[PDB]
Amino acid sequence: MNKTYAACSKNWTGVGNKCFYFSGYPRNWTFAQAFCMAQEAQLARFDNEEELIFLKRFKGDFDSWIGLHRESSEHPWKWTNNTEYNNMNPILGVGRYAYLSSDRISSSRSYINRMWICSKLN
Amino acid sequence: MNKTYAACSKNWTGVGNKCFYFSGYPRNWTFAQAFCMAQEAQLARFDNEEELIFLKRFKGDFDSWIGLHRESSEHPWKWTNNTEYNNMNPILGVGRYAYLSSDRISSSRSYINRMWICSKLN
Ligand SMILES: [Cl-]
Repeated sequence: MNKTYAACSKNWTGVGNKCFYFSGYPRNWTFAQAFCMAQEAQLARFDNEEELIFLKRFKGDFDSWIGLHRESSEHPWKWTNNTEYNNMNPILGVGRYAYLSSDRISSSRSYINRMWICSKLN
Repeated sequence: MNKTYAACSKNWTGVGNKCFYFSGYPRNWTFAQAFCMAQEAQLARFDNEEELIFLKRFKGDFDSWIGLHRESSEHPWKWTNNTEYNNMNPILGVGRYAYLSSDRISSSRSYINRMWICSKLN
């Protein structure tokens, strides 16, 4: 034996040290976040442009929730792990919950049923 | 299975112990294979359904060449490493060169411009 590295779990896809999961049906932002935590994951975070482009391409025609939320249109975007969004990429709209749509990041109320993405480290 | 290295190279995407690259611009099958070869890779192979489902999604709304070829419509499909295709999935048509389109595998002659995906092992 030599030393090897864990592959993403079955049905998860890797970019770098991250593993990502794309849901098979649409629910609200709260349900999506609960789902991700039940998978020892979080609603999806991206930390660079390579991850962000992957997430946008792979979610495709399905508008997809990710793990950014703000208390109001006046408060900073935060990840679900309660760290600040670094604001490298613009989020459109005036909503408190972020989602990917075509090649844009947008925002809306949480109640809308959308596909979602989970991410975890591995 | 387990991976030989911690991650895919930058800009490649991982499913289990394989790493994939989407061309992002279209050319003929022959140019596509030469490109993959120059990256120490090949036109995309899949060795299971998970990998195939990933490729059918990773290509987005574009078709994509893959690494299956045959001498004629009356010869068995082979991978670009010339190992036999295990025939788990049907391939439509009578062309010599395989590509993904929507959720099926089709075939055609080579000098048609299409996107491509490369694959290699991690
Ligand atoms: Cl194409």
